[PDB]
Amino acid sequence: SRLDKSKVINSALELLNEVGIEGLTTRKLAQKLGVEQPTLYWHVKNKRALLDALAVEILARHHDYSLPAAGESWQSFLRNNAMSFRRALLRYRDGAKVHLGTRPDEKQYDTVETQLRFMTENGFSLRDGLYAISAVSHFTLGAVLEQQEHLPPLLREALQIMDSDDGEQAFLHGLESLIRGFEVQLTALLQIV
Amino acid sequence: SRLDKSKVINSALELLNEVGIEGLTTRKLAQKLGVEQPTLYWHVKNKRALLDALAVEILARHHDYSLPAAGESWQSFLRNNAMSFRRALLRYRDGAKVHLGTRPDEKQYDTVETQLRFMTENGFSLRDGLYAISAVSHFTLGAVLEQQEHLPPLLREALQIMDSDDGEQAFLHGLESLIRGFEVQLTALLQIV
Repeated sequence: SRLDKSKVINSALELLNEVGIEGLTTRKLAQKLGVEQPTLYWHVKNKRALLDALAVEILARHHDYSLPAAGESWQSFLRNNAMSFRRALLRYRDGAKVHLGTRPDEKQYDTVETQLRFMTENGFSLRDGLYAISAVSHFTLGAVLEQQEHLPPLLREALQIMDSDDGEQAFLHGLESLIRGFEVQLTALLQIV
Repeated sequence: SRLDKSKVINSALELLNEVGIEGLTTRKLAQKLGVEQPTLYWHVKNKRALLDALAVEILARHHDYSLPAAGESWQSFLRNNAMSFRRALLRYRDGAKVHLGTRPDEKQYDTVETQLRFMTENGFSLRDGLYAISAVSHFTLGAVLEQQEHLPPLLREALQIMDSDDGEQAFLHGLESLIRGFEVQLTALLQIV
């Protein structure tokens, strides 16, 4: 079996879809690849190192709308961006947990740097622009984690709407509400709003 | 050592703070209590059963603002409620993960039922009221999980503001933005907003 960075990562992603993040160990990866554990150790030192590479790969392979298209509205950006982030996180089993547990690397920081410059350039104060980008992530993460991880009157009645969908509707609705609140805040400046 | 539902739960919460959710097993709970594993088994059948009780207890013991105080604004409710939920989730190590992994019980459903009746009574459509309550949870969960789980120019400059706080500011800012977006939606009805 071939032990190239690419092949290792892909086998790990395949294994991720089969056993999940808790059930993913270097032992099983070695057995999946059909190679002795010490052979694998030379390439991947531990589960932590494997996870970090997985998080990078998950995003790099599906989070395609990470940077604002030149001449686009900040609203449009935050919307498309959150949608990309969500789709990417849903592509793999426990994808959100893999992402949640890893710290960001150089690639993500330059991406974050761009978006911040983008926010400010559109009339956003550094902190408020930071808070905008953060709130979107937090809300997208919580929504995705709720999903991947999973009677009274009004609740029975309402429940049918939530259930007959993968949760996309509720998410998109909340996203809009979040984006609007920022508009109301952006265009308020020093006035009492 | 005493094996009363209360004593077991408290020991488990104490152990939770020491070893975390992954490091929490019935074996260690039995050793903490100073009793043979089969003695404990009679009381707690497995880790899943222990987790479910922990989630209920965490909330029941700290999520005090779960129901709207008679004669309060829906805005005030969602705000105080989200704050209570956050504080409660932060009280214990991996508190968000304990909550995330358990399915709701009768206690939570009646609480959810009340809040929905409360939302509708304030001019909210069942689905929109559901979406409002859900978006708040998702955002609070993602914010809390980000926290419990954890250089370019603009980012270095902004980073100092985020870091000199436990993340409460950013959270409260996003909460307000979320609540406003709902106002704009509630008071829009059948108009193009």
